[PDB]
Amino acid sequence: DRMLVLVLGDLHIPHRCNSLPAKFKKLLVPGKIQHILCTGNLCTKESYDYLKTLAGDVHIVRGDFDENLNYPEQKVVTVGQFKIGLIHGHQVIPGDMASLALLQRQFDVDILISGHTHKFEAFEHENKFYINPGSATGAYNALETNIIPSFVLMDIQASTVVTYVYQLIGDDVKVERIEYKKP
Amino acid sequence: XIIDTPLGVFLSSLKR
Repeated sequence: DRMLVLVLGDLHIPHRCNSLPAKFKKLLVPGKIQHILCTGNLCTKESYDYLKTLAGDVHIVRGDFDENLNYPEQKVVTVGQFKIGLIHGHQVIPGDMASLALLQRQFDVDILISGHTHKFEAFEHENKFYINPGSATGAYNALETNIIPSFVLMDIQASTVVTYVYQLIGDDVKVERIEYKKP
Repeated sequence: XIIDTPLGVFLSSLKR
């Protein structure tokens, strides 16, 4: 009925970053999260091992810098009433919206999650929801504009998702709350 | 202002 789903990725440990922000680590504790959807770029099993301490169900797709080449390129999952698609995004050449709507139809999902830009974004179009959690470490990218650490928590109940977007802004964890309802 | 969340109470990140 009620499911908390953690969505994160682009940690880039240890090449670009060595850990998640300590304030995030203090919030991410076992016993709460039912599933973890990861956009990839961990990049090593050490960060995979960390996620498995948080939840018994971890789903990951292959980022362009992951060490594990067995990770699938894309994943579709059904959680409650929602079909959720997952892809790292370094394959999306114009996060372009005509491409995302196409991917939404190809995966046949209510929610499409992707990463690779390290910029948190979320929007709704025609009763489909598109999420990018950003980088949970605030890892640098090419030509960046600052790059705030961020991750996403989805609160899924019946046909409503309430998404909480956690961001490390200055010295504080700050949150935005999003509602997504499907017909 | 502030927002209650499953992981605790935090400041809102909204620019307004």
